[PDB]
Amino acid sequence: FINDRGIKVLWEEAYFCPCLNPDTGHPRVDCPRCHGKGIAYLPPKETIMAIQSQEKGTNQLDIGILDTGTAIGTTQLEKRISYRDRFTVPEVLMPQQ
Amino acid sequence: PIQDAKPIDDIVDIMTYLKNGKVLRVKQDNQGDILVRMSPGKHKFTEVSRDLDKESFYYKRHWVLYNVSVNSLITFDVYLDEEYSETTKVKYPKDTIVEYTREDQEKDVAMIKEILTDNNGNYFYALIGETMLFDENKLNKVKD
Amino acid sequence: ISLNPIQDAKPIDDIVDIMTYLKNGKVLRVKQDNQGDILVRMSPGKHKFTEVSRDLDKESFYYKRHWVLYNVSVNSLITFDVYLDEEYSETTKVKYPKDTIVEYTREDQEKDVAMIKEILTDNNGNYFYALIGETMLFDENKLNKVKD
Amino acid sequence: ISLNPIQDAKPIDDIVDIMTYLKNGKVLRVKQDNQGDILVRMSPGKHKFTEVSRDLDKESFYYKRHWVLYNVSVNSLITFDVYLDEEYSETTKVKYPKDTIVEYTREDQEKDVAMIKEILTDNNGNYFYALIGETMLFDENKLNKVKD
Amino acid sequence: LEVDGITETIGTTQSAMYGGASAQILQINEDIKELLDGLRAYFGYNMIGL
Ligand SMILES: [Zn+2]
Repeated sequence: FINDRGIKVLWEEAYFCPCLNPDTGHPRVDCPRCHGKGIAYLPPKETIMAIQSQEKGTNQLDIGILDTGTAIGTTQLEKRISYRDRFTVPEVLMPQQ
Repeated sequence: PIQDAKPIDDIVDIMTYLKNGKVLRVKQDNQGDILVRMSPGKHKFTEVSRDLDKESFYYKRHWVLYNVSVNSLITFDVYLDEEYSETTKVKYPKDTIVEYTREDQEKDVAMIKEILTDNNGNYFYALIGETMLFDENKLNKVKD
Repeated sequence: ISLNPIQDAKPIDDIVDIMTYLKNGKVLRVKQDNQGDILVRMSPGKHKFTEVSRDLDKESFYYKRHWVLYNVSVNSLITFDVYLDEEYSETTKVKYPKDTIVEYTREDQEKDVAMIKEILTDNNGNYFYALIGETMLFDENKLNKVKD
Repeated sequence: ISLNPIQDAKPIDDIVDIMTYLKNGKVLRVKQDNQGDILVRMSPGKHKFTEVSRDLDKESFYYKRHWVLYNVSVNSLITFDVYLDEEYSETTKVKYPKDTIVEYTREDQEKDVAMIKEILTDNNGNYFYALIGETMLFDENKLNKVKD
Repeated sequence: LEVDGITETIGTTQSAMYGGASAQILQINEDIKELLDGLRAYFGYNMIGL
């Protein structure tokens, strides 16, 4: 049922990069593992997943326009997901200007 | 002649080299080159690294696990990393499609398989399905 | 003991000729990447406009092709390969058409690359291929097409 | 009055031999801890790739094994004990296999520990066990396996 | 089924009193009865004296 309704997706787990500065507790601006984000990622894994209520919430602010989208996912059996894990859907394209 | 490439034919040899622990280099189509390795220690599992350049005081290779498939190994070209030469400076690499005129001045398409050179750098090519050599000027690249 | 050569349908590349056929009233056949394969015709009589139909078959006495007005676009003609109905047909859906480059196995156990230059079929439907640099004809099962 | 010794299926420990059998095309049988027991084969013909099937039985005339492509992983072969199909079979699902260490009751009312070194079955299916340090053969009901 | 607001539902020809293919079987029997009886006329009835 999950494979029937879901969409093919790449799944990569998340882990804190070693580049975190031990004293400030904050990361290097640019390293291969993470390009400024304080979190690194593992090699991709392929999976089928179901997604609902894909939403592009946009906030118009003094700093500019910003996208805060929200969505709900339903996964397969025996898979344990972690906070700040990452998914990417190659098939689906999103327009921007 | 030049020996820049020493492809491995049998996967059994590849596994044997992997058991020996020597690093491999696996080509990809329209994608970055990759290195492969067998993990040391108690648990034996395949590891990969996107770092191609040689290990150095300023450059350290980064290795991670992966569930590599034999299908990539058996199909794609494989080499010993340390023995690999980065490039062979010729106009048309091997397995490159070109258009050539046959001996009877009739034109046919072909792909290249040869590496020969004098000591000045003048190169010659022998085409798949052909015997004699063809010059850099005679051959014409076939557009995709 | 074989059927004469069977010709491939030539896609029309230049816009000028396509319009010229259309002005004469000869039917065109366009393949749309997204939606469908369609016929295009300029209306008969003096009330001139472009018409589109999806009745993809020869106008049999029991198969009347039906037309509806549509505002065909120039860019649609340019981007999409178009054919003349009199050629495009089920008469030939050859796997490797003419001018296709294929990899074929030679007698010396070497796989050489060659282009198909002539096509004909035996009475049993097997397509015989003539290849550049070769005299005899070749069979579909023997061949291999390398893509990209 | 008994059947000849019955051999246990030897798990293949080294990757090199497993690939060598696979390159020759001899079928493998892998047990996955999570999902299932599967067969593995390298495709026949020149179009080479790995194939997987779940038709776990000898290829009878009325039982055709069906294959599908799958990207088998090296780590899967290493971690999971693998067998050759020609050995792994229902012909022997002995409770205590060869090389197993068991606790057996001796004539002196002392329970000694010994390893099974030979296995054979009588016509009634009872497995006779040969033990190190002992001459006669032993019965399954008499034995005890100590785990951990 | 119902999962997180997603639901998949199916009803089939299988029933407590009829099998899934019983419909086709019924049609097949209908075809055979006409066909078999018509074919019998080609051969006719048997007969033996006494
Ligand atoms: Zn980092």
